[PDB]
Amino acid sequence: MSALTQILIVEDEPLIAMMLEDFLEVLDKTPVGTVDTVAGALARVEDGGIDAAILDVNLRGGEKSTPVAEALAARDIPFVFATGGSDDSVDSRFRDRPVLQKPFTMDGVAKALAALLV
Repeated sequence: MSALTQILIVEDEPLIAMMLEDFLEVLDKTPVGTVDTVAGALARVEDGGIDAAILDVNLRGGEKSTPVAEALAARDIPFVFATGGSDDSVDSRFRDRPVLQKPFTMDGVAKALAALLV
């Protein structure tokens, strides 16, 4: 198998969550789990065995959520952010890193997954 197939997703919108699960399966990867709270994201990242993960700027209740992506930097795990028509308030501390936003094509997610190496 490839060096990158186990991927976690973190979203609070139904569409962006199911679209990311579909794109991993067609890339022969594996959506190993999905969560909508940061305590669930900290519980999933601690399980280990994950190759990369995706994270929205805010979860349910609109509360800020970066305790995991700071942990992905400590675990040297690659990461992508997620934004929207009003969730694009991503911190400049991660604007040097890839971010998915509005609905995307097969090439749009491949662009972010390539930035995990670039």
